[PDB]
Amino acid sequence: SSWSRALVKISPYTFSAIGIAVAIGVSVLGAAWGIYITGSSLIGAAIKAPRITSKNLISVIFCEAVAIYGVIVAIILQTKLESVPASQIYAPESLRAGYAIFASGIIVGFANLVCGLCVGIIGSSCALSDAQNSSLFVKILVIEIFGSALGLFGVIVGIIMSAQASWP
Amino acid sequence: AMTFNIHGGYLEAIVRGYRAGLLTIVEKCTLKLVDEYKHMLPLSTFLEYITYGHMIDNVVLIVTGRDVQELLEKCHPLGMFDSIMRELYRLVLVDTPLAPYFSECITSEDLDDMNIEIMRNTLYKAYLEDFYKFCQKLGGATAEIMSDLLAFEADRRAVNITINSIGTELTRDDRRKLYSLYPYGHEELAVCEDIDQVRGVMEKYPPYQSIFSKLSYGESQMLDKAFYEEEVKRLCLAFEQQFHYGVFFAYMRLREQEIRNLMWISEC
Amino acid sequence: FLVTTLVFLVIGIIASLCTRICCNRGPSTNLLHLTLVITATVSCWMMWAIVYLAQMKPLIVPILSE
Amino acid sequence: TYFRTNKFTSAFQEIVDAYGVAKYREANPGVFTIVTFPFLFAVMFGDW
Amino acid sequence: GLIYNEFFSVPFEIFSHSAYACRDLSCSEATTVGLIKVRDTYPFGVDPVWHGSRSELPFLNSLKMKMSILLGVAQMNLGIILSYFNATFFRIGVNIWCQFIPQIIFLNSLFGYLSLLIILKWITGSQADLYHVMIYMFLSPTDEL
Amino acid sequence: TAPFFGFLGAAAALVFSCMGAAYGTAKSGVGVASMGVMRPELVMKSIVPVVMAGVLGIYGLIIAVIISTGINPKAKSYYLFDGYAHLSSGLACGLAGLSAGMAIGIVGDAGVRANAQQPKLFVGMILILIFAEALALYGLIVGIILSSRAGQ
Amino acid sequence: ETAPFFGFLGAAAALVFSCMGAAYGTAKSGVGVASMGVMRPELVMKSIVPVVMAGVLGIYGLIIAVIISTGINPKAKSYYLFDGYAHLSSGLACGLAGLSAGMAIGIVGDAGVRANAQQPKLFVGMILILIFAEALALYGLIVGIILSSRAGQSR
Amino acid sequence: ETAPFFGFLGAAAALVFSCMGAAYGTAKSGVGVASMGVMRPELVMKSIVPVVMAGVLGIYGLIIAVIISTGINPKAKSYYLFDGYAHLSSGLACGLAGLSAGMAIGIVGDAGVRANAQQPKLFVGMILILIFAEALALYGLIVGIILSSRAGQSR
Amino acid sequence: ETAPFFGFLGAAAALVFSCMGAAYGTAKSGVGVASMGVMRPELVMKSIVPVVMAGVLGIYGLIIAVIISTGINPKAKSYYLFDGYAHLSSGLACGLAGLSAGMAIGIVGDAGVRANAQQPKLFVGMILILIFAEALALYGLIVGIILSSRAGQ
Amino acid sequence: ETAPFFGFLGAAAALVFSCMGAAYGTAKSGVGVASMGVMRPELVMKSIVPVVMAGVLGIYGLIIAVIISTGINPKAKSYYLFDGYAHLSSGLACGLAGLSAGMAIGIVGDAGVRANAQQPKLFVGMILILIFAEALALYGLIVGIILSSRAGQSR
Amino acid sequence: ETAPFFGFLGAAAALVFSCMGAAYGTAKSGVGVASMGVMRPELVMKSIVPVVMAGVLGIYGLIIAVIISTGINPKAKSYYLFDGYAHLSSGLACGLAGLSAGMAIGIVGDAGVRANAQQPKLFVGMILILIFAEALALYGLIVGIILSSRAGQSR
Repeated sequence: SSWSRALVKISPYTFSAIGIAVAIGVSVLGAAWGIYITGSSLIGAAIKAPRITSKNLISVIFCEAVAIYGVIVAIILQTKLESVPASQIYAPESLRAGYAIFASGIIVGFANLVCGLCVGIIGSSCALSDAQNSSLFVKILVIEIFGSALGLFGVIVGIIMSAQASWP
Repeated sequence: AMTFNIHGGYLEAIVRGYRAGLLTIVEKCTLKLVDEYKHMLPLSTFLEYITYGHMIDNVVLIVTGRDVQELLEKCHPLGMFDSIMRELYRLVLVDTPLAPYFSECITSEDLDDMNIEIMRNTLYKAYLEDFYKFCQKLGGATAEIMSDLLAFEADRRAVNITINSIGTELTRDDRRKLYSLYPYGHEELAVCEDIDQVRGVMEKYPPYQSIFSKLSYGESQMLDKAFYEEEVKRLCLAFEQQFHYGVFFAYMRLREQEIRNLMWISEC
Repeated sequence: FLVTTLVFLVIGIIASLCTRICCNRGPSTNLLHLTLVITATVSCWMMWAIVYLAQMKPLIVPILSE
Repeated sequence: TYFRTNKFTSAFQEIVDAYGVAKYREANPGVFTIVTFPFLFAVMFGDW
Repeated sequence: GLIYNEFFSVPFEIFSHSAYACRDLSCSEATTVGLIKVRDTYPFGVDPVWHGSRSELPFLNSLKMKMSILLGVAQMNLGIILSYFNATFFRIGVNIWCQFIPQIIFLNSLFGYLSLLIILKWITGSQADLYHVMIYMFLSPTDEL
Repeated sequence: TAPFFGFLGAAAALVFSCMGAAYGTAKSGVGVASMGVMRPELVMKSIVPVVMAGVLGIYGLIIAVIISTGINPKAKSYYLFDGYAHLSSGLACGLAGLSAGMAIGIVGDAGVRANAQQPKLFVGMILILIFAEALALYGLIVGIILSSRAGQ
Repeated sequence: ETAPFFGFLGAAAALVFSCMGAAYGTAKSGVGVASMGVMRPELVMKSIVPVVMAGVLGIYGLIIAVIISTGINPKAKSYYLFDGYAHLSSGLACGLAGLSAGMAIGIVGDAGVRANAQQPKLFVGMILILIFAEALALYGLIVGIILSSRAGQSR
Repeated sequence: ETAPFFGFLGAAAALVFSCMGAAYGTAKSGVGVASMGVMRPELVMKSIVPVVMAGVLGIYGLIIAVIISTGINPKAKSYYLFDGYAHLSSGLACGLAGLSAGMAIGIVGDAGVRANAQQPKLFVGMILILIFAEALALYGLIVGIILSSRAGQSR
Repeated sequence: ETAPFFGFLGAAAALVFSCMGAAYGTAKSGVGVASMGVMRPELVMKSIVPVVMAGVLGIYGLIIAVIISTGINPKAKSYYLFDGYAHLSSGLACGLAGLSAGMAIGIVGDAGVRANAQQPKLFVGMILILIFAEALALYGLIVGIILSSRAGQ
Repeated sequence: ETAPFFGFLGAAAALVFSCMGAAYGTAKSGVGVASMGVMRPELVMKSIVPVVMAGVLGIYGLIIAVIISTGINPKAKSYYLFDGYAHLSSGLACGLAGLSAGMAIGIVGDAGVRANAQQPKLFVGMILILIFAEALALYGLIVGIILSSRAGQSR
Repeated sequence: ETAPFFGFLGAAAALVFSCMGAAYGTAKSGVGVASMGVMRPELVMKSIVPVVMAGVLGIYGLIIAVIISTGINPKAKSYYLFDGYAHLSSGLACGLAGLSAGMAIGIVGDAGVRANAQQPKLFVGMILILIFAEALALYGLIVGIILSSRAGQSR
């Protein structure tokens, strides 16, 4: 009861800000991990032969697209912020807006992380495959592009959830 | 899964590229492969075990003397590294995985390592110790390949023992006591004194079934060639080399097989 | 109940007569057959006795679901 | 030794003998179990 | 299955018409003090009403447990009795009287109290015992009470 | 007040679904590259299993969309039952998608190797993978049914 | 009251655990089937039975989830805490049983498929093992159905 | 009020843990049988004993769960916390015993299936060991029955 | 009021832990027995001594559980917390002792199977070790009974 | 008030820890003696000393626990939380000391079995090590007895 | 107040930790000494010095426990929360110091057994490490005694 009351009495603005920051942080972390995964294979292939640098750069660009989408989502969330008035600090509208912001941020961050990991693994495999044979680069690039859609879907879901903000 | 990208990715890519590029000429190719392997310097332990594989044979050869100075001519860095006669054996007991065990198992020195047959027995014991050490480093799909190689060596030794080395005290008990499913079911080969008996013993493993076939070739050779030739023939399985896995040993084995094929080519 | 108890016993006697008529070809064979018939009759009668003693005077009455 | 097996009793005798054998004329639990096993396996699946 | 009065997961017409009849309850619910009054016991099988009733589980469970206990007692008694016949047929030593008699007597007596209690509860209708208080009586190792 | 759980359900449904979708797509993709090293033609057709794994993300995305649309606070009073139901509906869809994708990734990775070895068994691998992928569809059905219980 | 917050959670958990078990079974079954069919493509069709046997657990879990969902209706009757608790218990039991059965079926099927080409008797042995495993899933489904039905009274 | 939650949770836990133990035992036995039967057809049927020996534990657990579920009857008696605590304890004991028996039976059955290719004189010993292990399931069922019987006598 | 919620839990935990220890011992015992019987079928029957002795722990656990269940008699006396807590502690102690004894017996039997297979002359030593191990289980059962006997406040 | 909870918990913890330590020591001793039972059965008979020492340590722990339990007589004198806390601490200390001594003695015996098998002249050293190890258990028992005696000084 | 709820617990924990550390050190030293005696029975008697030196931890722990137990006496004077907290802190410090000293002495003795077996010249010299460990244990005991001396400082 008293513990439950204290839990229900937590400030929603703090949770909303935490989710907003966490979305960008997780997107950046996932993009960096995918970039490193792709870069290891790209550097190995270049050491083997520098002929496929242009083909390899596509994986890096795709990985950075996740970071770009995360940054856009973070900017949108920052735009979604309000003044947080003292009177409505515990109003139902404020609590709903904070919960929606936190949920959208968590969803965006998790989707960005998953998409970044998948893209990094796909690019790491694809660079080695291209080093084995340049004829298979087209199919590998198509597969990577198809797998990159996870981040776009997560961003779409986060944008849809962002409309729920109604902080007075 | 992410550990491969965390570390070892560049080395794995370089090894894959070198293997894909692969296909006194034999000596030159062996020297080039050894240089490529050395220039590559977690995976450090795997490389050490892979080198120790041939280093066991190199140390066994160096254990002679008896024209011992000729061992410098075959100082291939791939297997004949300097870092890898009981007084000298104790000194050589360091920097090798199988050496500490062979110090006690082969404490008789030349008495248990006579160049006629007992030297081969000591080499087989060292190979068994090295195979056990390699199998200890479990965690990857290479455990199956290592087990297959050890089984092939043990079965070839057992076949050689039953063929003619039985008169050299390589009896049924010696088929596993000195001659290096095999780690659990090698007892079936203790009574395979005939080629038909060898085929019947191989029938206990359906994958090993029909591998012996007429046994005119492969099984015809003594020492470790009988079932090792079966592994050489089936090495097309090793040619798969699925990605994101330890393939350094596979690349080394492929390079060794290519060198052996080039040597067997010789003057056409 | 007790009337049915004799009914099971009487059923075995007719079965006993049939078994004797059939297995009279073998005396030791007939002896084995009689054991099987007696065992079957006893088992069936015991099962029926359990089923009847359970519901003879129930301690708990049956309530029906809706 | 083995007790003589009839045409119908052979299957039950073989099923029971999977635990072992006895002396030339020792105890043969197959005689009772030829009907006991049907007399007990019926209960676990009683549904007419 | 004929004994169990269940045919293809469904009851049917027993040799009698209806073992238990709802005591009054022309419109009253089954769950009542009157409950169901039994005119007579159905001899062919279990009461048809009991199978589909809410109280099907407890009564059937108690009956099945009692039947299993009795059948196990009978099978153990037959197996123990076969020992004397085997000893006589093979002309075994005095070990039968030395060991087979106590072996067949100890377990028989130990299960005899439970079997006799089950029979008496079934026979005398001692509802003050039911499935549970029988074990309760068997539970106490000490005297008195 | 309770609507925090309901909002969290939609986010969890997409997050957990994509978590399994990426894992399935990664394992399927890795095998495809391995087959593409030698078998040029087989790899192009084998991409279907990767495409099948990517579909699970779409199924989770649609489920998330429905949950978001049903959390309109100003439209109807979102009582605790609606929030509890939406969170429960999302939890099943997200968890099922994660498991369904994981099996597809494990099956698909072996399937690429199997097809590269013997092309005849390609039909068999597709049949097993298609049967496994039905679990995600099964999770989608449960999600719709649970979400439909938001009447009161 | 707060009873739906537990009842719906249990209903969702049933389907979640059933799907997890089905996926765990299907992964091993597919791996074994691929390993067997690499060398003997003829027996690939016969080796697919354990896959469907494992997948049947998903259908069982879906049926249990549908029953649990239909069992809650505030517009019909006041779902007291007892009803929600019993529904959650039934869901959890069914889901855990399904997950365990799926894992066991997957392990057994993978082993049998690996041993399928060694001897044709595996075609019967693995089928028998899969049936014996699915018996546990059927028993769990029956127990869950019984618990869900008993959840309807709530005094 | 909250006691029926505890009772239903105990019954569900009993069923789930018994199912998990039976599944583990069945998976171990299936792996052993798949390994053994490749060489000889004897393991196809002559060694399928543990396959049903492990499912016997699951059947016992299902029976105990059904008994526990039938134990609760709010319309007949307003259960206090005593009934819920007793039901939960009985369910936990039954489930834990079932899991332990399942694990032990699975290990023993895998060992016996492996040894099947050895001298067949060990079949009697393996069966005896399996029966001795399965005695734990009967002991757990007896303990659960005693607890359920003592459960309803709350004041 | 909350005493039964502890006493019944203690009894169930005692039974569960005793069963777990018995199973843990019996797994190793059966593995060793199967190995010895494969190696030497002659002594397979006589090697089931640890396997048979494993069930003694389960029997003792069942007895302790029955005693604990008989301890809870609300009609006989209002169960205060002083009795329920004592019963729960006695059950926990008995279960832990049973689990420890089962693990020890499993290790001892696993060693002794190979020891007898190499040479049956160590059967006496194996039996003595098993008896010494089971002494711990006996002491635990006695302690549990003594603790349960103090339910009179 | 709630002191009997603390006292019973302390006694149970003492018994459990002592049993666990004795079990670990006995298992280590048996593992060590397994080799001596074949290498030199003549010396194997004298090799049972560490098992006896472990049993003695377990007996001492059980005796301390029994004394602690016998010290709780609520009807004779009300048990304040001070006495319960003191008894629980005494039991915990005795159990921990017994477990540590048992583990140490087990390791020592496991080493000493091979040590004596290699050379019979190491029996004196093994006996000295075992006595030194048992001294720790004796000290722990003495400390537990002192604490149990002091537990009744409250008012 | 609730002073013995912490003071007596700390007094027990001091002896518990000291016994655990002494047991670990003695076990390591005994394993080393057994190996050395197997190598050479002549050095077995002379190499028991580290084993005996490791026993000082038990004596120090017993003395600290006795002092702490004597320091609690409500009949003589009521002890506040501070009076028990200080004793608990002293006991914890003494126990942790004893455990650390025991571990260090065990490692040092395990090394020194082989060191003496190889080179008898360094055998006597190696005792410096054991002397340093004993000095560390004595310093810890002195610190604990100083902390415990403040029992009567409260008011």
